Amino acid sequence: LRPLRPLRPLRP
Amino acid sequence: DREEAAFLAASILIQHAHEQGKDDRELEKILEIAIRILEKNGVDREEAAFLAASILIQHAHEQGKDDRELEKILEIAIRILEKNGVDREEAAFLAASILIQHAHEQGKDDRELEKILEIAIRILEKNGVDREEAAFLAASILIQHAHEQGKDDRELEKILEIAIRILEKNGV
Repeated sequence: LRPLRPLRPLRP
Repeated sequence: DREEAAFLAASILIQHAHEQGKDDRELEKILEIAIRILEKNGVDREEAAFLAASILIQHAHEQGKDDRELEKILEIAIRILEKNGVDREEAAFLAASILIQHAHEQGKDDRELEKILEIAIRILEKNGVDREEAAFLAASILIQHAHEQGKDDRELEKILEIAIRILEKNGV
């Protein structure tokens, strides 16, 4: 189980 | 802010290049230049490559591209992550993670989410990991992201059932 960094939402 | 300013500039450039429909060579040159500007503004090299890849994959998913051109985009992202010192297995893992996290955040229905999962499994398998491990990685990414978004028990069961279908379709 590898921890995963939070996704960054894409600009409009 | 410096970091976010560079990120927005890179995003504009990558998305506009993709919208133009230019080939993968010109696209790779655009990604190189985006990573160079991110790196010039104090972002770690690996982190800059990661951000470029996420921008590319997220735009390509938003445009609703077919599975073949989408997996080509994924191969491009993996190649860039490789070129910036990321292990190929870790590179494919990151790209698949980007794709699947964006798909879950979009609220995409289950029939299409399973196709997205199968695509991530295809690229992980093509890199050189077993289908069982690749499906387990996909399921892991999906479950972790769903649990981190604070989803309710109902959506959690739906996610777990989707992941279990994936696993018993690809080696269990």
